[PDB]
Amino acid sequence: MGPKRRQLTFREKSRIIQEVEENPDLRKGEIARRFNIPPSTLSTILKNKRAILASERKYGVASTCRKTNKLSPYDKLEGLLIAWFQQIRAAGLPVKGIILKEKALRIAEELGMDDFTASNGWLDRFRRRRS
DNA sequence: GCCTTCGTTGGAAACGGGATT
DNA sequence: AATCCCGTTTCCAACGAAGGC
Repeated sequence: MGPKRRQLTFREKSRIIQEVEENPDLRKGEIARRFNIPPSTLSTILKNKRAILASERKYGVASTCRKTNKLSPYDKLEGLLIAWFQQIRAAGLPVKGIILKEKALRIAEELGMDDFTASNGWLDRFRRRRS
C-alpha cells in the first residue's frame, strides 16, 4: 500500500512556518493548500513552531533530511561530548575518532551509565545524527 | 465554515554488536 | 577503524474527529 502519513523534514516545516509569518493576511487553509498538507497538519506545525526552529538549528545541514527530533537515551552524554570536541575544533583541530570513543566511555563512567558501550551502532548514528 | 486541539498510532530513528568495506 | 546491517524497541509527530469561535 501507499503511505498513510506524510513526514516532513525540518527544512520543509521551517519553510511552512516562514510562509505563515510572511503572509499573515492569508487563510491558514490557503497556506495548507500551497504545501498540500492537511490544515490539521499546518496547525500542529505552527504550535510546535519553536521546537521545530530549534531542531532545524540543531541538525544544521542535515535539516534537509532529518524529520524527527528523536533523542538517544544517552543524550546527556552526547551533550557533554559535543561541548568537549567542539572546544577542540574551536582551535582549528580535528578530533580523531579513536579519541572520541575513548572520551565517550569516560563520560559514561562519570554519569554512571554502566550500560553505555559506545557501540558501533551508537557511534555511527551519533556521527550522522549530530552530523 | 475556519482553525486548532486531542488523541491515536504511523513510522522515523534509536539500540547492540557482528558483518562488511 | 569506520560503516553498514537488521531484528527490535522506543517515542516523536501527522492528521481526522470534535469542538470552540
